[PDB]
Amino acid sequence: LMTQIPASLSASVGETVTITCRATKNIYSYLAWYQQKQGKSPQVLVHNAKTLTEGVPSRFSGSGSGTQFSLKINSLQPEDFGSYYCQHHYATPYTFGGGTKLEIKRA
Amino acid sequence: SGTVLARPGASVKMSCKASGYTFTYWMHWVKQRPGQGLEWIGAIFPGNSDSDYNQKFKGKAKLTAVTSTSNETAYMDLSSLTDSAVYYCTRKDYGTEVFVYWGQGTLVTVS
Repeated sequence: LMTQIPASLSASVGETVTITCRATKNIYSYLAWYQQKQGKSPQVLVHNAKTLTEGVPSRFSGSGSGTQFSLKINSLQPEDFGSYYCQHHYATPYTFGGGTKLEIKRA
Repeated sequence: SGTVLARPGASVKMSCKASGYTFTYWMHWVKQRPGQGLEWIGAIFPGNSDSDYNQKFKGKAKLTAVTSTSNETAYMDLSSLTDSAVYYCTRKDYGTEVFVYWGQGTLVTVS
């Protein structure tokens, strides 16, 4: 299964952010990350732990070992707000993390 | 499609029309509840009809497909109030991990 922390993530434009997930058993590097922009279906960002999905800008990167995997956004831009979800893909069933809502800190 | 309001215990069959590709290696059903939580509902390998589900819907939902007409099905039976949610389908590419989008949803509401 999966645990995602933190739940909310206020961040300023330009800032870096990190969202992590943990699993209950060893899942090698079988892990992906989805962004559900508001009012839309989710979309893929990284799969195979670190591999960037077609079309995703390099501000997103993934990493992780054993149980813990992290998504990092180096320079947060406006389009990146929404809820992120990790999901394991090691053996069925594939289960998703509870989600981390990224909100843009503004004036 | 196939969604809508249904009274607890009812049954319903959702569909999923694919195009772009003639077949995906795995089609998945995944739902998102009104409180935004995402859940895996089922996965079927068409052309052999193998299936796998969590306990949550085990024995009530039945995923299926038609490699000819390019259709993915979810046949929910004995609906419970907790099945209320948006339902999506996705393909799981071969060397891909989790299941990758192409559905726009379809809201089922059990009340």
